[PDB]
Amino acid sequence: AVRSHAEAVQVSRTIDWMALFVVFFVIVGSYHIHAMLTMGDWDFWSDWKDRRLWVTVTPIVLVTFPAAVQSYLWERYRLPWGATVCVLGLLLGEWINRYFNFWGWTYFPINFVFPASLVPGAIILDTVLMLSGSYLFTAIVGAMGWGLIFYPGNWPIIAPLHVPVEYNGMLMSIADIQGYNYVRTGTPEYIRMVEKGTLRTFGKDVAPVSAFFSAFMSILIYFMWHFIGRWFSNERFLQST
Amino acid sequence: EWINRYFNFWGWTYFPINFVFPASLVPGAIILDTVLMLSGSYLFTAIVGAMGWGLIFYPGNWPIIAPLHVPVEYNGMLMSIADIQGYNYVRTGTPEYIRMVEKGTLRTFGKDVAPVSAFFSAFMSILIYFMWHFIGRWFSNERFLQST
Amino acid sequence: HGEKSQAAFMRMRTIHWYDLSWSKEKVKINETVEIKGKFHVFEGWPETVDEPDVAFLNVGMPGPVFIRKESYIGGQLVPRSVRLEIGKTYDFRVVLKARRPGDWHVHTMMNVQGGGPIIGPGKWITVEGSMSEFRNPVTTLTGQTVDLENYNEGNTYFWHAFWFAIGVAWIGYWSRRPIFIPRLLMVDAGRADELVSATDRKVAMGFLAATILIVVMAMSSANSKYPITIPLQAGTMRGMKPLELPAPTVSVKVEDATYRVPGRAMRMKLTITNHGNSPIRLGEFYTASVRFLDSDVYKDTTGYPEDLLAEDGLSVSDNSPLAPGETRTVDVTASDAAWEVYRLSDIIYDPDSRFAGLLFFFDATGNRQVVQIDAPLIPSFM
Amino acid sequence: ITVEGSMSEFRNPVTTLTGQTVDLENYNEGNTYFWHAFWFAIGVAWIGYWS
Amino acid sequence: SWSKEKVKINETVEIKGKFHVFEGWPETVDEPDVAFLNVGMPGPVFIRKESY
Amino acid sequence: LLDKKWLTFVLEIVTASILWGYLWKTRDRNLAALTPREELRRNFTHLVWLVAYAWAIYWGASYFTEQDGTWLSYPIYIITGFAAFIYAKTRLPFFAKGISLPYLVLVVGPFMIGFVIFGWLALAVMGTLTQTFYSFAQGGLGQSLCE
Amino acid sequence: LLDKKWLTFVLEIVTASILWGYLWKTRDRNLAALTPREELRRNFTHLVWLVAYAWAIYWGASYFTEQDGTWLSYPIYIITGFAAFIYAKTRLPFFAKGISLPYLVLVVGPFMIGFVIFGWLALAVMGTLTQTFYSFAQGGLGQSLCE
Ligand SMILES: CCCCCCCCCCCC(=O)OC[C@H](COP(=O)(O)OCC[N+](C)(C)C)OC(=O)CCCCCCCCCCC
Ligand SMILES: CCCCCCCCCCCC(=O)OC[C@H](COP(=O)(O)OCC[N+](C)(C)C)OC(=O)CCCCCCCCCCC
Ligand SMILES: CCCCCCCCCC(=O)OC[C@H](COP(=O)(O)OCC[N+](C)(C)C)OC(=O)CCCCCCCCC
Ligand SMILES: CCCCCCCCCC(=O)OC[C@H](COP(=O)(O)OCC[N+](C)(C)C)OC(=O)CCCCCCCCC
Ligand SMILES: CCCCCCCCCC(=O)OC[C@H](COP(=O)(O)OCC[N+](C)(C)C)OC(=O)CCCCCCCCC
Ligand SMILES: CCCCCCCCCC(=O)OC[C@H](COP(=O)(O)OCC[N+](C)(C)C)OC(=O)CCCCCCCCC
Ligand SMILES: CCCCCCCCCC(=O)OC[C@H](COP(=O)(O)OCC[N+](C)(C)C)OC(=O)CCCCCCCCC
Ligand SMILES: CCCCCCCCCC(=O)OC[C@H](COP(=O)(O)OCC[N+](C)(C)C)OC(=O)CCCCCCCCC
Ligand SMILES: CCCCCCCCCC
Ligand SMILES: CCCCCCCCCC
Ligand SMILES: CCCCCCCCCC
Ligand SMILES: CCCCCCCCCC
Ligand SMILES: CCCCCCCCCC
Ligand SMILES: CCCCCCCCCC
Ligand SMILES: [Cu+2]
Ligand SMILES: [Cu+2]
Repeated sequence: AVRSHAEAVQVSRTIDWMALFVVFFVIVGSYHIHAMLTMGDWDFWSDWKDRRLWVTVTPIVLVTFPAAVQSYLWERYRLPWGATVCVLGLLLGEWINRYFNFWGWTYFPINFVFPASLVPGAIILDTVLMLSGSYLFTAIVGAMGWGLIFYPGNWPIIAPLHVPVEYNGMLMSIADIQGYNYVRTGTPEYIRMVEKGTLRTFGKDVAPVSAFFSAFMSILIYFMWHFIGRWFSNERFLQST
Repeated sequence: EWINRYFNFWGWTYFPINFVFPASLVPGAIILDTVLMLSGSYLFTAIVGAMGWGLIFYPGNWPIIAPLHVPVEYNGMLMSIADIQGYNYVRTGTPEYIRMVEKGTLRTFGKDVAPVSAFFSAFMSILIYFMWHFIGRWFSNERFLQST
Repeated sequence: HGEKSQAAFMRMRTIHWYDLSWSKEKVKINETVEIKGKFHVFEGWPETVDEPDVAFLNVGMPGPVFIRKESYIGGQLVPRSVRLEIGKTYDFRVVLKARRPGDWHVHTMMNVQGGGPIIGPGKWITVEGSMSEFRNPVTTLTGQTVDLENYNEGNTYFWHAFWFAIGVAWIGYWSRRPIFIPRLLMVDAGRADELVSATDRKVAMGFLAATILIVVMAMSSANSKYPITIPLQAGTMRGMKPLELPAPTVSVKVEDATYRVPGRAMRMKLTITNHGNSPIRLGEFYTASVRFLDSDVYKDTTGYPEDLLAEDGLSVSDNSPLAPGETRTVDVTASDAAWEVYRLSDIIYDPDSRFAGLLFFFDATGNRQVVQIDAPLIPSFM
Repeated sequence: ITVEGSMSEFRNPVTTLTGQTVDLENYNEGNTYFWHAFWFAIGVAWIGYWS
Repeated sequence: SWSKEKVKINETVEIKGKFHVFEGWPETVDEPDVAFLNVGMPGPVFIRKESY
Repeated sequence: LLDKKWLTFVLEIVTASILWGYLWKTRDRNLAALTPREELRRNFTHLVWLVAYAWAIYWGASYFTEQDGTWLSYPIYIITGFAAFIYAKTRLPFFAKGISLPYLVLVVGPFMIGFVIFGWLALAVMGTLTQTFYSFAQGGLGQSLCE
Repeated sequence: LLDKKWLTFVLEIVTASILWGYLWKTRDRNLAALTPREELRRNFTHLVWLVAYAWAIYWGASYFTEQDGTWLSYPIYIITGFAAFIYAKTRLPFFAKGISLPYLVLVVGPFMIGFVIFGWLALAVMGTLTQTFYSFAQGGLGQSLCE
C-alpha cells in the first residue's frame, strides 16, 4: 500500500504533474490537427486574416475541443480551465512552429505569419462556466462571448497592418503588401476566401454581423461538442473487441 | 450480375460479354472472412480485412482487364482496347461524357494514380465497414413491438 | 521543381512561355532582378482544369528568397487575381528583389482557380551577401516609412506574450492546490461543493472583468493610434489587355506524331504552307519548357537555361528555305536528353496522349512568325 | 435501314500497336470466363467447406 | 427620360433610356447570364404594363 | 523508490514486433498475487508509458503535421500506443479482464490517421485518464485523500 | 410427413385481397391448443412461405431492376410478404401477441420501394430468420441439438 499521509500527498502531486503533462500534450496534438485541417489556412497569413471569413469561421471550428475538455474536466474534478489548457497548447504549438519552421526552415516574417489570439475567449468560456455552473448557461453566454470577443481581441495586433498605402497606383493594406511581397508558392491570391464585397452588405456592418453569426454557430457547436465530450468521457468495459 | 449479363445484356441486347463483364470481388470477400474468423476481434477485422478488401480490388481485376489496355492507333488517335470497344458498340443511354474516369490532374505526381486511389478506398472502406457493422447489429434485433 | 511530376500532356498544352529574358544572373542583396516574357494560353484547354477565369501571376522559388516587388500583365499592375481568356497572348514582367543569399531556381509559375499550380521554365539565379543587409521599406498614406521586415513584430510579440502570461497565471492559480485525484474523490464521494468557494468566485469575476476591460481599452487604443484603417483589398481584375499578335502567314497541319518507347526523340510529319512574300525556315519547336533549336537556322541568345535548351536537338529532313506560295511535306525529329530528364516520355502513363507546342519560323530578314500545332501523340514500340 | 444476313458472319478486326490482330467480338472472352469461373469456384468451395 | 412627372390613376408613364454593362464585372457578383428588368417602387403603386 | 527516472529518458515494422511481443510474452499470469506496493510501483510505469505517448503525439501531430503545411512520427506514436496497450492490459490490474472502450479508441484513432474526424478520437484520453485514476485509487487510495 | 412438396411449387390488387383475407379469415383462435407436432408441421409451411418471398425478391429486385438498366414483380413480392405476415402472425405461436419489429421492417421496406436507403431494409431478414429459428426451437428443439 502507501506508507503515510505526507508521502501519499507527494505521490498525488507527482501524479498531478504527470497527468497535466499527458493531457496537455495530447490536447495539443489533437486540437492542433483539428485547427490545421479546419481553419489553418486563415491563421497562416496576415493578408488571409480578413474580417468576414476569418472572423466567421475561426470560432466555429475552434470551440470544438474546448467544449469537450471543459465538459469532462469540470464534471470530473471541478477544474475550470479546460478551454484555457486547450488554447494555450494550440498557441504554444503554433508559435513553436512559426518560429522554428515558418521562420527557421523558410524565412516568412513573424509579423506576416503570426497566429491568432484566443486566450480572452478561453478565459471568458472558463469563467462563465465555473460561475453559474449551469452548462446551458455556459453554452449560451460564454459561447457568445467567445464568438464576439475574437475579432476585438485580435484588433490590437492586426490594427497596425491595416494602414492604407498607395502601392504603384493601387490602394493596398500593409497585410496586402506583405502578402504581395513575400511569395507563397502553394497559396496564391485567388484561394483567399476573404471579403470580396456583396450587393447585400449594408453600411459598416461586415465585422459585427459576422461576429454575431459566429457567436450563434459557436453556441450550436459547443452544445454538440459538450455531448461528444460526455461520451469521450465514458469508462465502458467492453469484453470482446 | 452474370445471369443478367448473359440473358439481357447479351440475350435481349447484343453487347459483347468481354465488353460488359462484371467486376471480381471474391478475393476481397475471402480476405474479409478469414481476417474476421481468425482473430475474431471485430475491430481487428474492420482495420485489416477492410484494408485488404480495398487494396486487392484492382490487382484482383488486373488479370481480366490487362488484355483490354493494349495501346492501339485508331484512325490517328491512341486508344485502348476498352476504349475501342466503347467507341464501336454504341450505348444510347450512356454517352462518353458521363464517364467519371481519370481525366488527368495537375496534382497527380508520377505513377501513383492506382495506389493512392486504392489506399483511399481502403480507408473509406474501413469507415463504411465500421458503420455497417452497427447497422447490421440493429438489423439483427429481435424486438417484440406491441402496437405498429 | 514541382514539375517533372505534373501530367505530361497537361504541361504540354496548358500555357506556353516564350520570349523569356532574365535581367541578371547573379545579384547581391537589395538588388532587383526582372523577368520578362510572354505566355500564351492554349486554345485546347484541358477539361479537367477549370478555365483561367480567376488566375494569379506567381513566382516559383524555394521560399521568399526573392520578394516580388512588382508584377504586370500587359502594362498594368496585377497584385490580385486576374482573368485570362482562352487562346489570347499576354506579356508579363515581374520585378524581384534579392532577400536570401544562395543559389535559387526561380520559376515563373501560373496559378488557376481550379487547377492548382502551373510551373513554367526556371533559371538558376545566384545571390551573394547576407540576410541582415536586406531592407523592405514602404511609405504609407499616413505619412510614415516602416520596414516590413520587422514592422509590428514587437507589438505582436508583446500582445501574444501578455495573453499567454494571463492564461498561464490562470492555470497556475487553479493548479497550486492538488489537482486530479483528491478532487476527483471529493466530487465522486458525495457533493464536493468545497473545491469552488470564495474567494475563488471573486477572483474569477476579477479575471473575467479584467479580460473584458483590457480587451476594451486595447481596442480603443488601437482605434486611437492608427486612426485611419482600411479593410483588406481583394477582388479579381477583369479586362486584361492581350497582345495584338499579327495573323501568322504560315499554316502548319500535323500528319501524326510518334515517339520511341523508351527514347528521347519526338518524330512528327508537317505540311508547311507559306503565304506572304518571304522565304521562311523552321528554327524552333517549343513543346513544354524545352526548346528544340536548329543551329543552322536560329541560335538562342537570351541566356535560356542549358538543361532546357536543345542547341541542335531539332533535326529537319528538308530544312531548305520555303518559297512563298510553295507547300511541302517534311519530317521533323526533336531528340534531346531533356525529353527524358523532365519525364516528357511518361505520357504513355498518362490517360490523354496529346501534345501542343509552338513553332518559330525565321526568314532571311531575321524576323520570326509564331505558329501553334497540336495532334495526337502515338507511341511506338517495335 | 434494313440489314440482311446473320450475326455469325460479323467480324470486328483491329490491329494493336503491339503487332497482333484480334477480333473484338470474342477478344479476352475466354480469359474473362476462366477467371470469373475460378473465383466463383473458390467461393463455392469455401462456402461448401463451411456448409 | 421620364415621359411624365405627375399622373392620375389609370394614366401610363413610360421610362426610357440605355444601360451599359461594365466590362470589369466584379467577381463576387455572378455574370448577368440570367437577369430581369425590374422597377424599384414602394409596392405595386405602379403596375408594369410593358417592358422591353 | 516508486517513480524512477524512466520519465526523463522497415525499422518501424521491426521495432513494433519486438516491443509489442516483449511486453506480451513476459505477461504476468498471476494477477491476483499483487501487493498494493508492487501495484503502485508498476502503476507509475504505466503512467510513464502514457507520458511517452503524449510526447510522441505532440511530436507527431503538432510538429510534423504543419511541417507539411510549410512545405515516421505517425508509426512512432502508433508503436508507443499499442505497446502501452499490452503493457497496461497485462501489468496493471482492474484494467485487464475487459478491453477499455475509451483507451482502445485512444490507441486506434490516432493510429489509423478525414484527419479531422480521426483527430477527434484522441479526446478519449480523458476517459483513459479517469480510468487510470481509478486504477491509482485501488490499493493506494488513502489515507490523506478523503481524510 | 412434416415438410411436403409445397416447396417445389387489377389482378395484383385483386390477388392481394383474397390472399390476405383468406389467411386472416381462417385464423386459429385457440393458439394455446397446439401440439408440438402440429406446431412443427405448420412451422415448415411458414418457412416455405418465406422461400416464396426469397424467390419473389430475387426475381423482382435482381432480374427486373437491372432489366430497366439494359433498357409487376414489385407488387408480386409485396403480396407474398404481406400474406406471409398474417400467415405467421396467426398460424405460428411465439410470433403472435406482438408485431416483430425486424419482420415488419422486412415486409414494409421492400414493399414501399431512394431505393438504396430502402433496399437496406431487406437486411431485416437476418433478425427475421433468427426469430423464426427461435420459433423452430420451441417444442421440437431437441433432443440431438444441445445433446
Ligand atoms: C459576453 C459577451 C462578450 C462580448 C465581447 C465584445 C468586445 C467589444 C467589441 C465591440 C465592437 C463594436 O461594437 O464595434 C464594431 C467594430 C466593427 O465595425 P465595422 O462596421 O466592421 O466597421 C469598422 C470599425 N472599426 C475600424 C472601428 C473597427 O468593432 C470591431 O472591429 C469588432 C466587431 C465584432 C464584435 C461585436 C461585439 C458587440 C458587443 C457584444 C456584447 C453585447
Ligand atoms: C491485407 C492487405 C492486402 C493487400 C492486397 C494488395 C495486392 C498486391 C498489389 C500490389 C500493387 C503494386 O504495388 O503495384 C502498383 C501498381 C499500380 O501502379 P501505378 O503507379 O498505377 O502504375 C501502373 C503500373 N502497372 C502497369 C504495373 C499496373 O499495381 C496496381 O495496378 C494496383 C495498385 C493498387 C493496390 C496497391 C496495394 C499495395 C500493397 C498493399 C499491402 C501492404
Ligand atoms: C466514428 C464515430 C465514433 C463511433 C464510436 C462507436 C462506439 C460504439 C460502442 C462500441 O465500442 O461498441 C462495442 C461493441 C462490442 O461490444 P461487446 O463485445 O458486446 O462488449 C461488451 C460490453 N459493452 C457492450 C458495454 C461494450 O462493438 C465492437 O465490436 C467494438 C468496435 C470497436 C470500438 C473501438 C474503436 C472505435 C472507433 C471510432
Ligand atoms: C429509416 C432508417 C431506419 C429507422 C428505423 C426506426 C425504428 C425505431 C424502433 C421502432 O420500430 O419504433 C417502435 C415504436 C412503437 O413502439 P410501441 O408500440 O410502444 O411498442 C412496444 C415495444 N417496443 C417499444 C420495444 C417497440 O414506433 C412505432 O410506432 C413503429 C414504427 C414502424 C416500425 C417498422 C418500419 C420501419 C421502417 C424504417
Ligand atoms: C493494427 C490495428 C489494431 C487493431 C485493434 C485490435 C486490438 C484491440 C484489442 C487488443 O489489443 O487486444 C489484443 C491483446 C489483448 O489481450 P486479449 O485481446 O484479451 O487477447 C490476448 C491474446 N492475444 C494476444 C492473442 C490477443 O493485445 C495483444 O496481445 C497485442 C500484443 C501481441 C501482438 C504482438 C505481435 C504483433 C507484431 C506486429
Ligand atoms: C529505442 C526504443 C527504446 C524503447 C525502450 C522500451 C523499454 C521497455 C519497455 C518496458 O517494458 O518498461 C520500460 C520502462 C520501465 O517499465 P518496466 O517496469 O521495465 O516494465 C515492465 C513492468 N514490470 C517490470 C513490472 C514487469 O517503462 C517506460 O516507461 C519506458 C518508456 C520508453 C518510452 C517509449 C519509447 C518508444 C519509442 C518508439
Ligand atoms: C400497405 C402497407 C402496410 C402497412 C403496415 C401496417 C401493418 C403492419 C402490422 C400488421 O400487419 O398487423 C395487422 C394485422 C395483424 O394483426 P393485428 O395488427 O394484431 O390486428 C388484427 C386485426 N386487424 C386485422 C384488423 C388488424 O395483419 C392483418 O390482419 C392483415 C390481414 C387483413 C387485411 C386483409 C384486407 C386487405 C385487402 C387489401
Ligand atoms: C397464383 C397464386 C397461388 C397462391 C397459392 C397460395 C396457397 C394458399 C396459401 C396457404 O395458406 O398455404 C398454402 C401452402 C401450405 O400451407 P397451408 O398449411 O395450406 O396454410 C395454412 C396452414 N394451416 C393448414 C395449418 C392452416 O403454403 C405455401 O407455402 C404456399 C406458397 C405459395 C407461394 C406464394 C405464391 C404467391 C404468388 C403471388
Ligand atoms: C446537436 C446537439 C445534439 C446533442 C445530443 C445530446 C444527447 C445526449 C444523450 C445523453
Ligand atoms: C452529435 C453529438 C452526439 C454525441 C453522442 C453522445 C452519446 C452519449 C451516449 C451515452
Ligand atoms: C464522435 C464521437 C461520438 C461517439 C458515438 C457514440 C456511440 C456510443 C453508443 C454506445
Ligand atoms: C460511424 C459509425 C458509428 C457507429 C455507432 C455505433 C453505436 C453502437 C451502439 C450500440
Ligand atoms: C450509422 C450506424 C448507426 C447504427 C444504429 C445501431 C443502433 C443500435 C441500437 C441498439
Ligand atoms: C439504417 C438502420 C438503422 C436503424 C435505426 C436504429 C433505431 C433503433 C432505435 C430503437
Ligand atoms: Cu525548379
Ligand atoms: Cu500556346
